[PDB]
Amino acid sequence: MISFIFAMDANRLIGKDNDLPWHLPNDLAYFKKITSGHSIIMGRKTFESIGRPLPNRKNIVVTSAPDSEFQGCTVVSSLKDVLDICSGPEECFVIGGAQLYTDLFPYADRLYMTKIHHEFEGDRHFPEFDESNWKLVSSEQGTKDEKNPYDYEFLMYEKK
Ligand SMILES: NC(=O)c1ccc[n+]([C@@H]2O[C@H](COP(=O)([O-])OP(=O)(O)OC[C@H]3O[C@@H](n4cnc5c(N)ncnc54)[C@H](OP(=O)(O)O)[C@@H]3O)[C@@H](O)[C@H]2O)c1
Ligand SMILES: Nc1nc(=O)c2nc(CNc3ccc(C(=O)N[C@@H](CCC(=O)O)C(=O)O)cc3)cnc2[nH]1
Repeated sequence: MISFIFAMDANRLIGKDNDLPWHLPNDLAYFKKITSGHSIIMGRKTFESIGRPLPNRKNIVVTSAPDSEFQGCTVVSSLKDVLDICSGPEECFVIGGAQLYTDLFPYADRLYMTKIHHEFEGDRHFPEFDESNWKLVSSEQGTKDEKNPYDYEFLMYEKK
């Protein structure tokens, strides 16, 4: 099973200069809660943006690099390998970046979208998709506080 998790702004922005466009600590805490217990699948630039493997998850990096360059991870060279690893009932989380979200979109079963109601500047976007193909299963407004000073919400869609 393939689930996506991502945070995007009102213009579908996810990144700028190989980095996040904002700081939203409660959303990162949510990401940790959701992805705990699961293999996480990421592109090489997303791994480097994170900087070190995330704890308590199998970190799978899609890259042409040798395995030796990402020893704290499991390297695969093709998304075919991702589908083989992820086939069946056990849930993989695809954690970006734009290239994986776009190319793996037809194979996603679930979308865990943090929607930030703001427009930032940047250079990487989540792919357009027709929301009419999806059911909104859950929605929760994110805490707006001093550390998390946006209007944001945690949405989960499941494919029809
Ligand atoms: N807001 C969010 O939720 C969120 C989530 C994740 C990432 N981001 C942001 O997104 C940006 C990164 O996204 P991106 O699209 O530039 O990079 P990316 O998808 O993370 O990484 C691209 C690299 O991954 C490898 N790759 C990707 N698809 C491949 C495929 N099918 N087969 C083989 N290799 C493949 C290649 O590595 P090699 O060149 O090594 O072969 C490619 O150069 C950063 O700004 C990051 O902060 C945001
Ligand atoms: N909802 C969501 N928000 C994001 O910002 C996001 N970012 C990525 C890629 N970038 C990152 C950057 C940092 C961490 C990170 O440090 N996560 C820790 C957070 C621990 C905490 O803050 O409590 C982790 O253990 O998951 C994860 C992904 C992928 N999916 C996302 N999904």
